[PDB]
Amino acid sequence: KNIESGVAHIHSTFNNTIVMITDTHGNALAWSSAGSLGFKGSKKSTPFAAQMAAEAATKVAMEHGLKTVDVTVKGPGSGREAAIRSLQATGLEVTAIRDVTPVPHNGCRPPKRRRV
RNA sequence: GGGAGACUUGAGUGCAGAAGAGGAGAGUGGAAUUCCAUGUGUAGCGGUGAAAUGCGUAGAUAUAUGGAGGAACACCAGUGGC
Repeated sequence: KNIESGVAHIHSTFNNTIVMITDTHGNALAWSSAGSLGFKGSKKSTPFAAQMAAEAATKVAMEHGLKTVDVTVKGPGSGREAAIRSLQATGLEVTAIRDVTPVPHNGCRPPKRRRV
């Protein structure tokens, strides 16, 4: 009901950006996404949409009561820095930022190339 | 070319060293994917040139802790080696 420290996950792909604010233990608190802000198609991938999604999610998280957050950037999307700055501006104290883009150690075979 | 010898340079052995993803067998490690279980959580997620099919309120995606199992071995890595 009331929290002080939490985590903000920024999953930004080539299509859409999702921002998920949880407690420091990962229990979800609030989340938003360019798709949930009405953006569609290519617009969802734009840095601006990442900014807006971060903004809305920060509002709800702070409304729940939350000051400091640590950010995890995932995916090769473009809106990462826009989302980070949106969090700061909306008020949350970005304590730390880490890149968690999964990197298979070879592992599973990726899908084929396009247009072949 | 044949026959009887001689020789050590080719060829091989001995002796002393060097490198290596060479092969075969038995084990074994971590990342990641998927699935399964359980929390949180809510309306999207995913995808394209643009869309739709599809998955999702029977609670999805995300997210956290685990579990299962399979395949391939990131960085090293290099007209590098064998």
